Amino acid sequence: MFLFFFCDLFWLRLLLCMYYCVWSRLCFIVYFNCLMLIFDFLLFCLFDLYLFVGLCLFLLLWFMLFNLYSLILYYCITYLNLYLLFCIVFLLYIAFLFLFCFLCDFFLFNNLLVGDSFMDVFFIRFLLCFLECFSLLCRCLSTFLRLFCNLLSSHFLLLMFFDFFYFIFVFFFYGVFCYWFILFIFVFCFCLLFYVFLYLLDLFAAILQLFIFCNMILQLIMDFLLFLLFV
Amino acid sequence: HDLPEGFEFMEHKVVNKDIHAPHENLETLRLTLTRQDEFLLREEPVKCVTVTGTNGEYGIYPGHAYKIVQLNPSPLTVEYTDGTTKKYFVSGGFAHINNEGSCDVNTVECTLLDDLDLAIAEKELAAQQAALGSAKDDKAKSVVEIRISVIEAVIAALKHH
Amino acid sequence: SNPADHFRPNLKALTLYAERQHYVDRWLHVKERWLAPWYLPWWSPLFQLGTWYSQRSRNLFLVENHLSYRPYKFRRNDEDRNNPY
Amino acid sequence: STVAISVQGLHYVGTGLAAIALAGVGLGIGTIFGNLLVACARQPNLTKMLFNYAILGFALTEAIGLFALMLAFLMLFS
Amino acid sequence: STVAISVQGLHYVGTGLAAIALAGVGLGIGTIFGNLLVACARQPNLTKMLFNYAILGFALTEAIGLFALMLAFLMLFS
Amino acid sequence: STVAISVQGLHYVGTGLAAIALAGVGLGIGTIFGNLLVACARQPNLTKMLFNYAILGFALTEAIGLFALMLAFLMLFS
Amino acid sequence: IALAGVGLGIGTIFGNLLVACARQPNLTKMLFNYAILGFALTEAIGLFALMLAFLMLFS
Amino acid sequence: IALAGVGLGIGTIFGNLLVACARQPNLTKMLFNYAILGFALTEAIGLFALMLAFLMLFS
Amino acid sequence: IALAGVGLGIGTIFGNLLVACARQPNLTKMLFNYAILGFALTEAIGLFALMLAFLMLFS
Amino acid sequence: STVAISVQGLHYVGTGLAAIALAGVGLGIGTIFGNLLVACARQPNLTKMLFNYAILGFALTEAIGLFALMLAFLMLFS
Amino acid sequence: STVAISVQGLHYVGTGLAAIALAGVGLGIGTIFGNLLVACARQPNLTKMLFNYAILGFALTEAIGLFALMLAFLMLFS
Amino acid sequence: IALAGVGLGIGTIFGNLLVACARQPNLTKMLFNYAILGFALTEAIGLFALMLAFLMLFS
Ligand SMILES: CCCCCCCCCCCCCCCCCC(=O)OC[C@H](COP(=O)([O-])OCC(O)COP(=O)([O-])OC[C@@H](COC(=O)CCCCCCCCCCCCCCCCC)OC(=O)CCCCCCCCCCCCCCCCC)OC(=O)CCCCCCCCCCCCCCCCC
Ligand SMILES: CCCCCCCCCCCCCCCCCC(=O)OC[C@H](COP(=O)([O-])OCC[N+](C)(C)C)OC(=O)CCCCCCCCCCCCCCCCC
Repeated sequence: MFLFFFCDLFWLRLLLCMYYCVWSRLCFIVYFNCLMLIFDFLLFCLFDLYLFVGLCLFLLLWFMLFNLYSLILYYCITYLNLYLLFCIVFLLYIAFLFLFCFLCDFFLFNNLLVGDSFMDVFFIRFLLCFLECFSLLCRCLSTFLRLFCNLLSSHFLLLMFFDFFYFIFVFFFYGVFCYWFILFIFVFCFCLLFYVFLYLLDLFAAILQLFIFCNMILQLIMDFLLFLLFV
Repeated sequence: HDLPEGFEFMEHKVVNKDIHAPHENLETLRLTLTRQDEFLLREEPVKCVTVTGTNGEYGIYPGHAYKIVQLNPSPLTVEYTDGTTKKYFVSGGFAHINNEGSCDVNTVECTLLDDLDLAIAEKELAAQQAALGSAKDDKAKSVVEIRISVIEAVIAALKHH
Repeated sequence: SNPADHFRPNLKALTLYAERQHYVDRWLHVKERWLAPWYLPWWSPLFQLGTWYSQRSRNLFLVENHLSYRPYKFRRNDEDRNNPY
Repeated sequence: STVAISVQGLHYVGTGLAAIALAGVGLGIGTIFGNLLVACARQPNLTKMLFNYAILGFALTEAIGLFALMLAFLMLFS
Repeated sequence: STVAISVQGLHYVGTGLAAIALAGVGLGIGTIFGNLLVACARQPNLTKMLFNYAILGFALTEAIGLFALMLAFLMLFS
Repeated sequence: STVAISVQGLHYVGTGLAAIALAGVGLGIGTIFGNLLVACARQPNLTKMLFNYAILGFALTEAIGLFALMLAFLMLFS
Repeated sequence: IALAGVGLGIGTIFGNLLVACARQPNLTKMLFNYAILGFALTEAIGLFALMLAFLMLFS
Repeated sequence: IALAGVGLGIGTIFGNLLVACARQPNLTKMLFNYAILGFALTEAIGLFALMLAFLMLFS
Repeated sequence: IALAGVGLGIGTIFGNLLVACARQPNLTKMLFNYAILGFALTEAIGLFALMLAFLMLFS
Repeated sequence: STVAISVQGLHYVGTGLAAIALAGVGLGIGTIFGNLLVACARQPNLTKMLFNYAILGFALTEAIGLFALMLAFLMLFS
Repeated sequence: STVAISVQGLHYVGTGLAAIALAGVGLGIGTIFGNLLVACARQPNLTKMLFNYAILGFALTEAIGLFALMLAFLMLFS
Repeated sequence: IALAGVGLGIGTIFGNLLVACARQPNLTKMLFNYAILGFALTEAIGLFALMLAFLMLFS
């Protein structure tokens, strides 16, 4: 089975071509922490810690073109599938993990064995290592699940509230001409307030979820970075 | 040319109890009540001492945990093991309580509650309240209110007993 | 149900179907055509890359001896849990 | 004998259960603001910064409540 | 056999469950005010900025309680 | 088959659940008054403004309780 | 079950009351009056739940 | 189940009583009376729940 | 389930006791007596819960 | 006699019960940010470092809710 | 008379109840990190050691969550 | 479910124990003994709940 379809970005691609045929500065970034990993001077890393910048920026652009514009009615999030997000996060996370593993430096994993020599090795430290190795994959799964569920719930709620607002506005506006107009006015004002609040909340949450999505990957990377001191 | 530090000439240091040590059952608190570099009481064994710090009132008995208290204008009580109560009044300062069984209460001024006069205190409150009404600016009002708080504390302290 | 239906792609254009057997056979024919010429010796890494993994997978499938039944991959109906056939 | 029964009214019960998740979310939000007030009185110079972090925590806490509310709508409308 | 059953009175059960969601909302609101008193007592000059934030927290907490209440009334009339 | 059943004892169950939310309200009252006393001790000069704010908190918390209580009585008599 | 929170709420008031009294013993009377006020308000909700319980018991 | 919110509330009062006593122990004789008062109110609430537990258990 | 509140309430009393004892060790004796008093009250509520359980399990 | 019954609306109940676990996750998140706000006012110079740890807890706290949310779908859609 | 009944849909309820156990785990994690932020501000020089202990506590709580999920999955399938 | 209020109560005792040891690090032994006492009492309540659980399980 082969299905041919298109993304819902063609107009946005046209706008990008129109407005970016010439250079423009960029000073505001959703996830700025991918550019500044080191904060104490004289610390440097031999690992390609800045390799994630391009992917981070592209992912931010893609997900912002999709999610933020999805607030517009009838706009479609073409990629909104659980297993597709799983594939994306699998790609990124496992790629970085295999970059660390291909290094063939087993000592890099010494920190997995949690605790000190005082703790019993078999009954405490080994169990903690098992739990942490599991927790890495759980972090990947949680990242993708969070990204999926936030959008799904937000858009479900928006659709339901919009349906209710349409119903009351269409089939109960005549009450303005009736003696119970005050109740309708109160309900209408409440609905407008709720509309504004929901839109603001969704706008903020989309950007925040993108920030967290990138921060999980950066945390994975940072967990295995070692910094040398200049002398 | 090295100079001695001014604490070298003081032979009564503070004894701290090591954290990794056994506990002792103490029935006496060694109090050191001090005013303007003058001790009214010196390493005096007492039963308990009651002090009024910013958050509230503390009743310090022997073995009280290590703590530092910022006092406020208020009475201070000392009860001896004999069963005798001595009441002072302080205008401010700090109280250092050590888990070894010592309490060093350093105050800017510490006067026995007997010395204070309620008639003088009462009429001063009326005058300061009038002064607050005529206070020029916010700062002046704040200063006047500081005096009233001390005066009312003194008046309330004496009316208690 | 209706709100759930709003989360579907909105620009579906065409759907094409093809049996696994047919396109697998065509791919095998193409691979044979490109790996047949004499100027590609059987010991070349390219030829082994092309053939060895497929041979290994097919041998693993043939050797399989499972006590359970695996329903046909391309049945007409695979949604009934109580009818593997 | 094999008997298959389909009760329609059960979707109401599942819907009400999900609403209980809001009790934790509603309480959790109040916890943040309670700390905010007790923190602003400890360091008022950062009130604007603290207010920003409080709103961030509110959205994250609120986001969970929406997850439960979605399930309520799904079952209440199916 | 295929049996379809429709239980009427279940909507009362679901509505009551949604009402429980107001327990945390009521508790959360009380928590905010309790913290407000301490902040005011420990910083008496900020009797208005803290009050505004308390109102903001109440509004957000009230909103969550209203989301559940909508389901509570909706199921009661379904 | 289509079977319609009407249970006349389930309007009691929903009523009891709506009463549970009162605990989240009643406990909220104690929290406000639990911290009011501390605030009064900390800053006795503000025994009045703190009291007024506490009354505001109690009334708002009680408002949630009465919203739940309305559902409790509606299902008791219907 | 509604009484569980009401009973707990009373304990909270009478718990903080001791701390407030110990901190400021001079204000026991005013603090005690406020504690009684809070107890009455909580008890009101307790009777509301109690009223519903009895009505559904003898109905 | 209402007893859970009563017994716990009692523990809360006593827990704060220890701290209040350990802050200023000369007021123990006064705090203890107030602590008993709180126990006398929360326990009274438990009776109401106990009453229903008995009425329905013997009717 | 009522035992959940009783068990928690007992732990709450002892939790405060450790804080109180550390603050003023000289009063451990008096605090310990009061802590036992609280336990004797919380456990009493537990007896009612157990009694109801045994009065319905064996019925 | 051997009787097999299949009740076809029970998955709603299980889904709602799993949704209830979100109350704890929401409360835990509120607790973290409440501690963050009251902790920044104490050591503002390290505000940023605390924020990173706060998000880490959210990452490790929101994930648990997903498992419960995952079970909801596995039962809501089956 | 001896009647044996086998309900196929009762495992959903058991799965949902087990999922509720995560609310405690989620709240416990929130408590761990809430204290971690406070402790770090108190003594920032020991940030790493406190972070290590917090991770240990999170792991133990997560282990309990795994046990709860194991029961949930077992009942859901079996 | 009663065990939930038991395990939490036990955690409350030990959580306060660490603070008490931190505030007064020379009084660890008395705090440790009292903490064990609280654990035993709370565990006894849990055993009572277990008793009922097994009685009904085998009934
Ligand atoms: C049998 C029926 C027919 C169908 C046969 C199909 C056979 C299938 C074989 C089996 C395949 C199995 C696997 C399938 C998997 C599919 C997966 C999938 O769909 O994923 C979604 C996914 C969606 O991606 P997306 O995010 O939407 O972006 C992809 C877009 O293409 C946009 O991405 P982009 O913008 O980034 O792309 C770069 C873009 C950059 O932007 C541009 O260049 C702008 C233009 C964009 C064009 C592409 C968009 C198409 C929009 C819709 C169609 C437009 C109108 C067509 C009108 C048709 C009228 C009938 O540039 C181009 O696209 C380069 C091409 C430009 C062509 C310009 C031609 C100019 C001609 C001028 C002639 C003048 C003559 C003058 C004579 C004068 C004489 C006097 O699709 C893909 O990623 C691509 C899937 C393709 C898979 C390979 C399929 C095989 C090749 C088939 C070719 C058929 C040609 C013959 C057709 C004849 C008419 C019927
Ligand atoms: C950084 C933050 C950005 C904030 C942006 C804030 C925008 C504020 C907009 C105010 C209201 C605008 C009303 C428009 C009405 C249009 C006509 C109409 O009928 O619409 C109805 C529609 C829907 O209204 P409705 O729901 O009442 O429709 C009823 C219709 N029936 C009954 C048939 C169902 O309006 C909208 O959807 C407007 C929502 C806007 C939400 C904000 C979207 C922001 C993200 C997109 C930004 C795009 C920028 C691109 C720039 C270029 C990039 C390279």
